[PDB]
Amino acid sequence: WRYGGDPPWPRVSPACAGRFQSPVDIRPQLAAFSPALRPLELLGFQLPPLPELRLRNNGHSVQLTLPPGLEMALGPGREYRALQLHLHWGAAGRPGSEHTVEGHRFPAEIHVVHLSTAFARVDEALGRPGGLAVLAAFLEEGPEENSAYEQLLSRLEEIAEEGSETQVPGLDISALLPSDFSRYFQYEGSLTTPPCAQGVIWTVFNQTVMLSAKQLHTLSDTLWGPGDSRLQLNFRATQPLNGRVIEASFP
Amino acid sequence: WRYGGDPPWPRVSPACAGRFQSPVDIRPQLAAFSPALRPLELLGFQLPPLPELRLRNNGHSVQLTLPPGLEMALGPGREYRALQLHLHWGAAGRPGSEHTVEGHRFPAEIHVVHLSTAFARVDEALGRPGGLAVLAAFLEEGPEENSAYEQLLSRLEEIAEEGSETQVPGLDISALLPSDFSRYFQYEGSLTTPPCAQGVIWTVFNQTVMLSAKQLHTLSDTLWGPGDSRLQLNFRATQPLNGRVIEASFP
Ligand SMILES: COC(=O)CCCNC(=O)c1cc(S(N)(=O)=O)c(Cl)cc1SC1CCCCC1
Ligand SMILES: COC(=O)CCCNC(=O)c1cc(S(N)(=O)=O)c(Cl)cc1SC1CCCCC1
Ligand SMILES: [Zn+2]
Ligand SMILES: [Zn+2]
Repeated sequence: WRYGGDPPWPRVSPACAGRFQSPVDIRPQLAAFSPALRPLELLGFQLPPLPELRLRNNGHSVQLTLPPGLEMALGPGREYRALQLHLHWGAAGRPGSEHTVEGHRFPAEIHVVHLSTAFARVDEALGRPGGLAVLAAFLEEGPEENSAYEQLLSRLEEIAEEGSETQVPGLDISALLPSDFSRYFQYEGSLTTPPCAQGVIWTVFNQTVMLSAKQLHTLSDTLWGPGDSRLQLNFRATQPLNGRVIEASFP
Repeated sequence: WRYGGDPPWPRVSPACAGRFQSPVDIRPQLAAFSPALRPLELLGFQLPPLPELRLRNNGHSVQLTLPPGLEMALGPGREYRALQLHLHWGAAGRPGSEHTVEGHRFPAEIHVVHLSTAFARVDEALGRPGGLAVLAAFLEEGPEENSAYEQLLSRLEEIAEEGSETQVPGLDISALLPSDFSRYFQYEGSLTTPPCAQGVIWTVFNQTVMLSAKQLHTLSDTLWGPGDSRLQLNFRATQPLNGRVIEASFP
């Protein structure tokens, strides 16, 4: 499978033709205020420098594999373990976030992919209700170098080639996310890549993460993907809600 | 295991001492309204008179085995199949519902136990989030004989003995439930019997169902449990919410 051509994703995975797919366009005025949505809780996300983590150009994204003991709760009794994070981005003067807001596409988007603690392995969780939870934040331009992101972005040159990887010191993984864990949208969707399995709980933060113009340029670019092609515009088109209601932790 | 058969359930089954157990006290004023909770969809519940259904005294309840094809949705793409329904009840003028509302215990409670269509087997669903969903309705005293409930109560004589069972004509299972499928409380908890597994989605109807005093007396007076004891007060004590917010489908 790849972005921007064949095979059709449903030939790869029938679930890529499901009714309830991600990403979606968030229209905050059609969002449902639910005060049952409490602030997210992250434990164990502040890692020591050793052991190191693996950072990989997989030809679809840059992926950081997370070690055991990163605990995330969507609320009381809704418990997850973090597996990995990866990024979606565009190209020189083209935004490449997956999710959109009132049709606006942000420069880039981070995904932190988690597994329900009721499941030992991802493949057991795929297609199961609440089996996987993703935390999603938009990356936008700010005036400062983002030092947390600099630790990954400063290493993309080393992994320019499709299928290459490097080791990086442990860092504060939660510094890659917005500081505001209270304001977010939540809906039920799918993986945005094959096999596009449904039953995924998507949390999208109100607050965006700020990178320098240079940092956003580094992210788009530096990596190469399938063939002699640049790894850019690695986002799936917006998918219809098809009767789903996005909830919001705020009115 | 037994109801008030001290020693306590946590020895038989230490999941019974989990943080997120059922049942709970519903306090409507503290419930979170989410306009995302849509009306329950129950299709295939209008059963023909043939085939017959197994009705059984298991010494903990009377249980009706439900056939394939009873489809239920809690939301878009969130589907279930009904497996069985069973009742919880009191004694000679002592109420026996499992959920309470602001401390009010109701005379009885019907539970309709469903299996998520993302799970082949109940034993894969036990302990997983949303694996099982129960529809729960309160049984109150009203002036009239309940038609739907007569079909089950009229047959308890035949199975008064722990372990006994009979075939009963098909019936409209949906007729056992309240009027308004748009008005319910919802939270996540556990089986209210051993093994007390967590991840059960509980839906409790706002509106009740009315049975005659003769009918309520029949329910609690006709059946025998373990030992030479009456099958009565077959309900678990109220469990703490521990931070879980109960949701409501209505402002
Ligand atoms: C060698 O090339 C690849 O591995 C491509 C896989 C890219 N997909 C993911 O890493 C991924 C993305 C999401 S997303 N964008 O919806 O947040 C999620 Cl939720 C999970 C995974 S990993 C999954 C994909 C294959 C089946 C099990 C592991
Ligand atoms: C057959 O008698 C027994 O010994 C086991 C106790 C019966 N319990 C249930 O039937 C039961 C009750 C609920 S409840 N009160 O929370 O709604 C639920 Cl959700 C499921 C079951 S059946 C389940 C229990 C053990 C594993 C197989 C199926
Ligand atoms: Zn992603
Ligand atoms: Zn029950």
